[PDB]
Amino acid sequence: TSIMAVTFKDGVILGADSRTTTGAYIANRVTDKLTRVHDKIWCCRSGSAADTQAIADIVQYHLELYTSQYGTPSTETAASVFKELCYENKDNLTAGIIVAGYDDKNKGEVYTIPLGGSVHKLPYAIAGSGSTFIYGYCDKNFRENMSKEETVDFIKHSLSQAIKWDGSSGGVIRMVVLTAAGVERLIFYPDEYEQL
Amino acid sequence: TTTLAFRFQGGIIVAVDSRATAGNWVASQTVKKVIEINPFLLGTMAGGAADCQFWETWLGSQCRLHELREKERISVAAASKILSNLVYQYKGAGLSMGTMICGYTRKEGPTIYYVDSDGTRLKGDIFCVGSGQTFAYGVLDSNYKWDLSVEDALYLGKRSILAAAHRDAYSGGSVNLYHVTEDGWIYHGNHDVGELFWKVKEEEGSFNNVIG
Amino acid sequence: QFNPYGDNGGTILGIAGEDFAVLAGDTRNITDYSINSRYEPKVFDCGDNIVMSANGFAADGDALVKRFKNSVKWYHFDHNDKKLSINSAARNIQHLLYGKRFFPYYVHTIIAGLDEDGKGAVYSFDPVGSYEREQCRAGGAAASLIMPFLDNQVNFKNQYEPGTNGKVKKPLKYLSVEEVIKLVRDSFTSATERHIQVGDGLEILIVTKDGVRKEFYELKRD
Amino acid sequence: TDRYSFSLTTFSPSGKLGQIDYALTAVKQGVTSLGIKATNGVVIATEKKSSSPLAMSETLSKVSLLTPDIGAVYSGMGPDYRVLVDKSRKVAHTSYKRIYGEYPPTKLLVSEVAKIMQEATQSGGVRPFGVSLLIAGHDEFNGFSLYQVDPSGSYFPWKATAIGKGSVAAKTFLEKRWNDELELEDAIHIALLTLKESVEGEFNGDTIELAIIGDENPDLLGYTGIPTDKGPRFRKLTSQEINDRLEAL
Amino acid sequence: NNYDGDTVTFSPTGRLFQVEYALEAIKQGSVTVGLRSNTHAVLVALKRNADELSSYQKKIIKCDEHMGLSLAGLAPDARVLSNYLRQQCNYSSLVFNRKLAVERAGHLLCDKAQKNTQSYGGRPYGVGLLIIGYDKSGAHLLEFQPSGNVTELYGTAIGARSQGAKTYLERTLDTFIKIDGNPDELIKAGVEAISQSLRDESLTVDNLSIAIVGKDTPFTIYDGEAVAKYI
Amino acid sequence: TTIVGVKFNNGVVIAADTRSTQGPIVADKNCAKLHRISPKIWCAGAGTAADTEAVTQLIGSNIELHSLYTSREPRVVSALQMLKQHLFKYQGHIGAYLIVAGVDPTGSHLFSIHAHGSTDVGYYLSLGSGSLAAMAVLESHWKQDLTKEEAIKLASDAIQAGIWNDLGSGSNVDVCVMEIGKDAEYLRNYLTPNVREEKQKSYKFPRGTTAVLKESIVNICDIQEE
Amino acid sequence: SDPSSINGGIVVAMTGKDCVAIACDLRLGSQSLGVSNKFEKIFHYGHVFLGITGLATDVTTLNEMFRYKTNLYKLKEERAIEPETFTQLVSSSLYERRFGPYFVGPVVAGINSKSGKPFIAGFDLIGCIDEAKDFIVSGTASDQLFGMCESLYEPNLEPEDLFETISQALLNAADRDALSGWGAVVYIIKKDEVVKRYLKMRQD
Amino acid sequence: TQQPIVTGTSVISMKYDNGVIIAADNLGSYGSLLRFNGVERLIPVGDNTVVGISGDISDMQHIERLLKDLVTENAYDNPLADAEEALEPSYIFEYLATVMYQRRSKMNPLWNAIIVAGVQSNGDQFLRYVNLLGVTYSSPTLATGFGAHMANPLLRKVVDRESDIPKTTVQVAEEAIVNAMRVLYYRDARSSRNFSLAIIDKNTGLTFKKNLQVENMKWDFAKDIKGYGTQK
Amino acid sequence: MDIILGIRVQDSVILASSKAVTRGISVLKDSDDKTRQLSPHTLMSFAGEAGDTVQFAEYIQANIQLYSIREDYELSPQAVSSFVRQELAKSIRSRRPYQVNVLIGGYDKKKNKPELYQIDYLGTKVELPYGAHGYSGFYTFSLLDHHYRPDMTTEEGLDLLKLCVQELEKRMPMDFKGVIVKIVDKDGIRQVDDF
Repeated sequence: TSIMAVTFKDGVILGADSRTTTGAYIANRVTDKLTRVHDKIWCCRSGSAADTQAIADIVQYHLELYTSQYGTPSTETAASVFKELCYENKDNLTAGIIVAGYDDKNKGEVYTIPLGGSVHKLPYAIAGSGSTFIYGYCDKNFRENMSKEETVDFIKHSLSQAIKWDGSSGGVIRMVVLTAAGVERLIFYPDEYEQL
Repeated sequence: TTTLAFRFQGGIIVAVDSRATAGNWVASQTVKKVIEINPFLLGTMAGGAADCQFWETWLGSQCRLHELREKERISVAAASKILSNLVYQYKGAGLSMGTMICGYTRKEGPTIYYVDSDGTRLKGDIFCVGSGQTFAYGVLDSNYKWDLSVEDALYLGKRSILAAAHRDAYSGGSVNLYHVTEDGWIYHGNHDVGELFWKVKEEEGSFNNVIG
Repeated sequence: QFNPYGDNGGTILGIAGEDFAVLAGDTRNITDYSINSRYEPKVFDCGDNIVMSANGFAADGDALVKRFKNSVKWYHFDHNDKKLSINSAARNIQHLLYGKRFFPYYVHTIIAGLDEDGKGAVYSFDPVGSYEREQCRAGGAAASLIMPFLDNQVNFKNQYEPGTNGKVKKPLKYLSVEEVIKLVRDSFTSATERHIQVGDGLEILIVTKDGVRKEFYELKRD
Repeated sequence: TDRYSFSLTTFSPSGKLGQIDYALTAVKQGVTSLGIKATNGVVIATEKKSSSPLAMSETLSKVSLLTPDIGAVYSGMGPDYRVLVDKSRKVAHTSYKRIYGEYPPTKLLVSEVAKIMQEATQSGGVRPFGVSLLIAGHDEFNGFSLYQVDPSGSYFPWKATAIGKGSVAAKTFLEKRWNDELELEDAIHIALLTLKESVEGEFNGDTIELAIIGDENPDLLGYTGIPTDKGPRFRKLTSQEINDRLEAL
Repeated sequence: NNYDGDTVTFSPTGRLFQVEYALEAIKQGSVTVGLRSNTHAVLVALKRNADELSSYQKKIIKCDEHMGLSLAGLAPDARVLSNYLRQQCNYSSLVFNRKLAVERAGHLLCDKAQKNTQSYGGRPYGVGLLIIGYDKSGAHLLEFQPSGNVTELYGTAIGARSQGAKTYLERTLDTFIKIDGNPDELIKAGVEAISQSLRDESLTVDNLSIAIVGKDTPFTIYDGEAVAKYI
Repeated sequence: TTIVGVKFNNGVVIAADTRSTQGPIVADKNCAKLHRISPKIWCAGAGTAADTEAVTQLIGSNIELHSLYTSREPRVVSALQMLKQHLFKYQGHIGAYLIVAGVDPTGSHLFSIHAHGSTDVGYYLSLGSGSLAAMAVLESHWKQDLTKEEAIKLASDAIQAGIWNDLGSGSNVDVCVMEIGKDAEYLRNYLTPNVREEKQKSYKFPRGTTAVLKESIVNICDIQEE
Repeated sequence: SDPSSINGGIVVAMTGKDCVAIACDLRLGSQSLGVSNKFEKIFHYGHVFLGITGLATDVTTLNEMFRYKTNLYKLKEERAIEPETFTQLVSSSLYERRFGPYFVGPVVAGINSKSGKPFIAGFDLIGCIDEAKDFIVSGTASDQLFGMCESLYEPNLEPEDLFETISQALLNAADRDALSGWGAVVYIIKKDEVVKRYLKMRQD
Repeated sequence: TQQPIVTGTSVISMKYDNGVIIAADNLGSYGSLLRFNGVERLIPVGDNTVVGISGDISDMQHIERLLKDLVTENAYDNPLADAEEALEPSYIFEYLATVMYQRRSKMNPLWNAIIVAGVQSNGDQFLRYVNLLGVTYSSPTLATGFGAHMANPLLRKVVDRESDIPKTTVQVAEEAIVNAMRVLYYRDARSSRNFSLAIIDKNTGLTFKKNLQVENMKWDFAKDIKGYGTQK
Repeated sequence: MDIILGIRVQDSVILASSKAVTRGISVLKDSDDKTRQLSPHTLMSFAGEAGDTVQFAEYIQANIQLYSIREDYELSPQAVSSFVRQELAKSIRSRRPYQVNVLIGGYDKKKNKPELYQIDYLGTKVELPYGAHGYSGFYTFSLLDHHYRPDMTTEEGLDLLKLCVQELEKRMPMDFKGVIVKIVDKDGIRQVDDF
């Protein structure tokens, strides 16, 4: 399973596969790993499936209230919420979340949280378990500050490699684009990158 | 370790050895294992050093406190059945005990009780406790007499520990004697095993595994 | 997993004098084959003429020493600046040990000073409590090298007169504090050679009724 | 916080609890409500009233469903009715339905709601409820059955009864119109008609709420295909239906 | 009316009457005078026995090896606070390796007194403490009210007939601060000060109790033959 | 245990087997396996047999509460989010794997929920031991936009794949078809395969064949009074 | 070993037309040693019959548990509890102790007084209601019972055809099982009349 | 239980006459993958104390949280607590110690090793060590982790005891720490070229020099070696 | 473990318990009683796990006597057994069990009949005309089917019991140093000094 997020000039573009294997039998193959936790701050889930979803519901409860009392959260804020649930039940709740989002004041930001629960800011992130095959590809051909067209190909091309080398990554490539223009979903079916 | 007491018609001779260990080596040989609970009750330390030393001193808190409330010094039986109840809470918490509370009262005579880790409470009139309890029994039980003298009962005590000291690896050091009368315990001195061994052998013409 | 106790080595030797007390211990501080520090005490003054050393595993050593120096303070506060005996210090220490008996302390603790006869005492404890008044006793790693030697020279153990041939025991010796100090450094010089957990610095707290003296002397550093 | 742990329901010197009597006073201020138990149904009727005509009474419930067989109707305080309907629903499911797999008999649910009344005379810091409920229902063992729960905490089974501000007039009219045999169509014809000598505002189907616990419906059950289950015997009648039957008085 | 037996109720004149009544607990207590400089602070206390066979009541309480409190109110109430100060002094040493600051120790004190004046069944503490201590900011003298208000002063007094001591100090204010490195005189200026609160009570070797704190002296209480060289 | 839940254009159809097992032995040739949270929220359950029946009965309880406290229809999500939350606390010590299906005012739905609190959404999901087999048939015949008369056939042939090839599955095939703003129809015993032959003889016995040692009559009645 | 095979026990139950019958063995063992040939595993609350298999002590605990719950039902609602209503209470009591449960396997057998239908139901350890209108078998000779019972049984039997079938079904598994047998009691439950008939059978 | 997940490398350090040097590198390895680069492990605290943390990245972040609260805590009440009752190095130490012990007892440890490097208000040096066992000690040369037996030997060859701290100047110490990063960098398989460095002086304050690289490496010899022994 | 047989003849319950108590490697005491008088006509004998036995025998004797002084009417054997059954049930659900097997004999003065009862460590009450617990059980349940007859007198029953003991003495490889016999009958609770 491969999850990623990349920062670019107009904001941040998120990227996921859709295969969730358990064992040898693929339970679901159209999984939507890209979750809205506010309305301009979306996340990416990887790892132990029930334990990531449980946390996400609680983070959603935290941010819906945060909005209603104190004002709109930031990428920073949301990631922090996430960390402190993984950190304080860090023996039994096993979660890798990439919190990506578009602020109207600081633009796109990416945070990566691995399984211990430590935040780290990054200009693109990769976490998962199918992202150990594309580590060297993602760093060499990535550029900070790419225009829009470029970004969408960068994340496609990586996931295409992830699909190829990792059999726990597959199906549709889902991308959610977070920008000031708004919130736009793109979907790329297999022939469209298996062509390359 | 080897600790014993036996009633006879003068009261109770309590005798213990004074060497203890940890590992396969002599940690101490200065240790006294006869813990005064009261000045009318003697208790013995065998098994775990800490646990026996701690509780038997706490029993003497509850003995002292008994005297004040009822205006009357406690029975031997009442002392043992405080300790048994307490201990039994700490069962399956790793707590090892292995004590006898011995007292002379005027309404029970000499009495010995054995208390256990498990929380058994047994009465009886010869009780030998320790890793060397097998070797104390022998000599005690072959020359036990109820109708026995006070000179002779301290020497029967002396000798049950000196066999035990000899054959058991972990006993040794010194032998302690106590004659428990009605008016509290009298201490009947300290006999180093080093010095004691060869005097008993010269007197009785016993010991003849051991060169001489 | 987690493992919750270690060992930080070193050794102590408490010698109860006849009118003095001495409490010595090496100050070598180690973990595994590493030498953490050349010098870092294992003998602490607690004041009110009682010295204390807990040697074994360091982390317990620091905390149980610490919880003793408060039990000193609170005693002065609520019993109104009465003298705290060595004898009353001991009983007190036993509850501190025993308080944790299920996740227990890991240090052999030896105290020394002068009590209410003016005679040297050393009290040594086992890790889950129990204590005994001794004339000499060691604790720590290297303790079984130091002990059978000390028994030889102090208590004259197994030495008989010359020409008697065992019929008479060798007569006891009245000691002075310099006679003893000579003997402490030498027994430690041996242990340092022949064991790897001893060395560097030797720190000797002496208690006399005139105050508590601290005398440092070096060992070999290896 | 709390620092009250003593009752404020107390006996008077000539006997009788003062507080349970006062609470019963607040009930006879309220609306007029009636229940008539027939041989094939129970019909209940109450009158709906609002702050203003700009207030709707179609989004307010003065008849509630507790279980699919046992309904409620009140005279007394609106607020007290609200909480006491919800706590009954919660205890109907939790103290019998889970365990016994079916919904409670009418008697058995009545008995349970009577202890809630009791703990608001008893226990510190609380005052009694200020509603008298009729709890009409149907169970398999008492047939159709009518009870009247009061703030006292006691219940009495009835044949037909009235509570509210018109209670004394109502029951004198009900004495002469209860018959041994009453059909469900006849029962509705007495209950609207009684309530009409206790109305002085508007009389329309939008101001008169009527609910039958008649006989069963396999059309409000929501499914078909299990013949064990027979749907709600409770069936609240919309404003229009009630209105046809007002023109047929 | 019932505003006076309820600690939770105001008072149309904008007070609470209970804290006020509690402030009168200090007036019926005994007198004490504190004066401090930049290197040494001093408490000079008048103990007061009941009758001829009775002992004299200690009025300087050792809080630490560098901190002391003295009561002037009611004794039973002072025993709750004395522990509290000790508890937060050992916690500050234990955790943060810090000999608990005098000024911060006042601020803890406030909130213990406040939380029972906010709460019913509670009461303000009737005692009012003068708290000396020597930290890295130098010597300090705090006056603690039953109100929970703490104030920092060159020298003050509380007790009975306290106003006359405040006067002796208001005059002699600019003498003792410029005394530094001479505890002998600092002790002497407070003996004269508490002598203005007497009314034929005199000062003997059983009446006078002085305790000092230094930059070169710990906490010490003098009494008996040790205050007999300062009569 | 083969349980399909197939979404279609106007609704959802969920069908299951009638076999309940206890170990390798077939407890019951026919038993219900489709249960009813709410009249518009059906569910079938796979995994551990007791913990299917009770967890349905229990979130069943709280939704019925909740639907009447809100004076509105109980939504598919309402059920889903309580199930989910409840199962996570015991950290996957309660063995249930439910296909949850239903219609509500805000459309047709179909969910699956694992014993911890993963939830997935397709337009066709299956859980059980039959899951594998069921799923195969669906992916060949299935398309987007199926009619009712289409849907039911797809559901039936899907469970029959389950019966032939899985051994935890057998006997009759139950269906429940739900369409939006029409009554939910329970067609228990829709399609019966494996109809039991006539036994070769009767194994009835004349009177008196077995031996009695003693007899008595024992009373189930209350005490009477003459 | 097995916590439900350490004293054995079996219960068989069958329906007929207008009648039910239930039956248990009378064996209480402690492992290999037989202690008793006269311990019941069937009890009766009213006209409902609850046969309980599995671990020795939980048969007895559970009998006094439902004794408590049946009293409060009858007192409030002023009738004897029906078979169908009771089955739901047997399920919930097991499930309350979901972890570390009662290591039993009861059988509910009655004839409803409100509809006149034979009605039977079963339970495992945790308790899943097992509908039938055939028969339900439970215990430690239950593998044998499931085969044996099905083979003789013809759908619907007369009240005293039913005594010959359920008696043979019980005998033949019980003498091919080691922890079952050793004297047995068979009940025939008609509308209003229950007869308790002990059986002559192999004691060895 | 808690066992390491993401782990740093080593923080290394020594005393000199007028202050202390302490340096650490910027690494969070997640075992085999060296996954976080440019995530700093030295945390300056106060204005004269740098607290260099090794071990867990997760845990470390949450102990930076408590240090920041502690500056907020000491500032409160008192305006003279930022001048003469500031957070001393022995203070920052004492709280970190006490936290470790208490977490060790509940058997969920905060898995870190810390050096608390500073200079007192008195002008004394302070370099003191704590780890996750709860063990404390001071030395003239100190190092966490792997560096406690790699880097520590080289550093300890400049200052051997407590009478060569006066004789070791700011320029010999600077060199030794540079050198020891490079010695680690060869023979330690979790390391990064980038490292942060603090220098604590008792007259120029704390200087926080970031983003040094290791240079002057040896590799020139490696064209000579061929095979393992049989191949030449 | 230790011997523990009951045998209920038509006018008396005859219980017997072993003398020897072996805790450690060595018999420490050779005459200890393993019974407690609950009520004047109700007797409870015990053997089981060392040190649970003392606490569970004395606990139940406090509660039964309390109930007896209350109503001044002692509870039936039937009742005693059930209360006994109840605690052992509770103790295996609890954190650490009492594993103490007991034989309860009593004369019921209300049926005017002697009655015997067996309650195992799990808590199963059973009426039985003779019973046994532990390994002791294995050699005497078969020997007792041979000679027992329901209508026996007490002195017949004592020689049967000395037959039972004799069989144990050889075939058991564990010493018990003979039994102590105690009879429970309607004239009180008596002892026999013959083995």
